[PDB]
Amino acid sequence: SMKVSRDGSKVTTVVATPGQGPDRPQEVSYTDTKVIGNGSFGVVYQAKLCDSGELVAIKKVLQDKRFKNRELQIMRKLDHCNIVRLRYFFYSSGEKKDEVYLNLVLDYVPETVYRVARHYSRAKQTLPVIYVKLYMYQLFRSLAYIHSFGICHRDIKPQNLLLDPDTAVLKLCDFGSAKQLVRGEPNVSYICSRYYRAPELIFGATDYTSSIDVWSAGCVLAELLLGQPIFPGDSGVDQLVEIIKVLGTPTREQIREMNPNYTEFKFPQIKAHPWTKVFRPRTPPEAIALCSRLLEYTPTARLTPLEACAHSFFDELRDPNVKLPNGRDTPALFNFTTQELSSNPPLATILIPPHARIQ
Amino acid sequence: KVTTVVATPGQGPDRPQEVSYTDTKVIGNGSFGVVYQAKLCDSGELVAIKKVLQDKRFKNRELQIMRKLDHCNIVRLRYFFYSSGEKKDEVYLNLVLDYVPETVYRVARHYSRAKQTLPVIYVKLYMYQLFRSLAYIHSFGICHRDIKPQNLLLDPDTAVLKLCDFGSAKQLVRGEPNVSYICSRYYRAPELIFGATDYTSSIDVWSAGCVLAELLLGQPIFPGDSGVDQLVEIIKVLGTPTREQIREMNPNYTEFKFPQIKAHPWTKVFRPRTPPEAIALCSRLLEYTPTARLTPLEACAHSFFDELRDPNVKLPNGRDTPALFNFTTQELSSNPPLATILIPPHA
Ligand SMILES: Cc1cnc(Nc2ccccc2)nc1-c1c[nH]c(C(=O)N[C@H](CO)c2ccccc2)c1
Ligand SMILES: Cc1cnc(Nc2ccccc2)nc1-c1c[nH]c(C(=O)N[C@H](CO)c2ccccc2)c1
Repeated sequence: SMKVSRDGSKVTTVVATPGQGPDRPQEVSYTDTKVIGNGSFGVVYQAKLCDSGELVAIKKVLQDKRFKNRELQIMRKLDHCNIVRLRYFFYSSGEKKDEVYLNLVLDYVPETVYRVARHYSRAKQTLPVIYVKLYMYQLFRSLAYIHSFGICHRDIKPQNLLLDPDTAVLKLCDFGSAKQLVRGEPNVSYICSRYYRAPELIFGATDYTSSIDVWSAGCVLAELLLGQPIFPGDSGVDQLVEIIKVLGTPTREQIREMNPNYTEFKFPQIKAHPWTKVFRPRTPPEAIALCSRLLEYTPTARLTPLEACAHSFFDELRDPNVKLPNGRDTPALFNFTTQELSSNPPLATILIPPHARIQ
Repeated sequence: KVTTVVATPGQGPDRPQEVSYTDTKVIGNGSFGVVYQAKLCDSGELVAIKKVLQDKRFKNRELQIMRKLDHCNIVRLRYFFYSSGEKKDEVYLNLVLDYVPETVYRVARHYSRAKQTLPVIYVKLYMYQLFRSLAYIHSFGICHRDIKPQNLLLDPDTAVLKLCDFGSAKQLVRGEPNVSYICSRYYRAPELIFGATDYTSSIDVWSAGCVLAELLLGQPIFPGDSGVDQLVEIIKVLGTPTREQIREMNPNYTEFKFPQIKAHPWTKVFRPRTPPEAIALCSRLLEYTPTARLTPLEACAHSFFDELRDPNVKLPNGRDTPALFNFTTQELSSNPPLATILIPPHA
């Protein structure tokens, strides 16, 4: 249950469970709620914590009475600077009478990559490369982190990437499609959003890996560089054609690696187009090389997130003299944990620059 | 200015002839090609030229399908010819089709933008003609696979509708598997979303029901930027699919983890004034079980279209309705007795 009180301002008081740590119920009071988003079976609100005046987001979704909520279970295990934090969670009633709702109290972040990319795009401009590096690097860290638990996000897209304009901090949100992928277990091929979907998903594979998230992250990188989506299309076929026009027709081996539910091998035989000509003239060559290593047909051939973080496109971020354009310091970038580095510990060699190993 | 080609007639004999056209301009594009408008020098008649890259390994399937089609609600293939194009040294197939001035997409959008709904008379005329074109193609075992407002051409003055874009079309044979990645966002049958490769022509009927619902609503009935979001929008109307319904749809794989939602009464999906027959028709098109959906010919015989069979019906423009009852044996083959309803006594 929750209690409402009232300058006449409406206040909601709930007893909530901490997102992380021991189950020690807390009384949480908030006010000034407003809708900031919607999604399947729910709504996202912004609210202000009564005592601190701190803004939070409350994601309220319909609760299935047969099982515990998978998004909640996944979020209870996460603790990373580039993932939106689950502060508390509580149950309540909602619109549909007699139904139970799960409420996730998360950090509130002011912007999304989607809105930012769109402001620039509409003005016929592009996000300065420094921000592309900062944002993409942080996305790859959040992915190395989740993948280290075997968790695949499954729906990486600009709308699910939150950002703090002033600190240049990026946070991954929306774990509603996230799932642990276990080798030999099949998974649904209908996840992931239009323009971001890995070709093996388009082809109907159920044996895909976490590398689907890397393909998605490459699509976001390419889009931030181009000012528009690299592989648009309103159908799977049209998407594959846009892909084929860049990468060239996949080989029969590449199809086998992607492992479609079914295919006819009836796409025309198109030769790859040089990645360099995909982008505008002065695009940094390292940005281009990075995309070419993310956006590959063979899922196993794609860089892993931790390898992406170690890519040379991000070398500028490891420069001891780097600052945000606004003179501020960059957010924390090298405080890697053992968990975070577990896929390939020796990469710490590149990842943690000499100046960050200073005593 | 003037382009002269030796082109092969779309139908009949393979006897090419010289064809001259002028005034070309881009009207659209798509996977591996562009659509031009042009004017035939001899008749002054406007045509559309769909030019696509040509794979030499095979015959062009869109061309082969179009060469066999002859229906008043299908865009006509006048000629076809080969030429060069943008990509140096590549060959291009050029389809010379009838030009039609509008699309259901643009018209529906004009209405939407102006906060108005398309008069029901047009919804009936357009949908009925779409179902005739589908009854026709399905009678040859051909499934269009990409029914959507942008592929539905319209002549504003005659209220004639023509199906176009046969680039995904294919003959579907029982026991042969087919790709699940065809069909466009918002129109896709749930079995396609679920990754079935054993789907039938009824995927076109689901798509047609989505168009009908959209013309009634003023916006798409099942939006979403991912398959999962689309299925949620579907589930919010039809209710959670039953284990048996899943089996009929036959997904490549599914978890059975969607919440258990009860159906929403179709009547409350639409505005209050919506004709009950329009609603009943949707309910019979938009069904989880693919075999349960009306066939196109049964859809044409539905009572929502009774007004079109009225001997006194007229277009709002004062003109007569276009041809609606010139059914063939081929066209009626799925269920001949329906001719009884379909061909009104006055026709
Ligand atoms: C958690 C969170 C924090 N801050 C913001 N900020 C923001 C949003 C819009 C504009 C500017 C700032 N957003 C979120 C948030 C955004 N999306 C989601 C989310 O989980 N969305 C999914 C849809 O992707 C969803 C929402 C409701 C129901 C089901 C899924 C959380
Ligand atoms: C055949 C045709 C005739 N007339 C018109 N008129 C029209 C077009 C746009 C606005 C208003 C009127 N359009 C067409 C036509 C429309 N789409 C297609 C078509 O086949 N398009 C597909 C994409 O759906 C396509 C085009 C080029 C390459 C590959 C596919 C033909």
